[PDB]
Amino acid sequence: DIPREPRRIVIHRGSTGLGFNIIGGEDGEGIFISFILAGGPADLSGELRKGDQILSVNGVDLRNASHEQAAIALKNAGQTVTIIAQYKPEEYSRFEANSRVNSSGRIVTN
Repeated sequence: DIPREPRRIVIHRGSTGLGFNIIGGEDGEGIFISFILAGGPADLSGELRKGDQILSVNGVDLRNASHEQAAIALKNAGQTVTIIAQYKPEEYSRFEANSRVNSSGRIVTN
């Protein structure tokens, strides 16, 4: 089973972006990670995953933030980005077309 408890993740932008994409941000629905680039800084941390909700970046609350102000935050976070993430597959799947959550907590797209 995948821990559902919140976690703190420090990513290092360094050369390129943060290596991941987000969705949501409409009506305080939240901001979720929908894709992680292989070899990117997010992947390199090996702590994040698709389905994770960004609760905050460098302390700035982002739960009820919008995709645009979340993008702005992440982009301003700097070289050393600290992220508070929480696995929410069910809440994430309603965002991805033809996606669902199997009985192991994993997100599946038929």
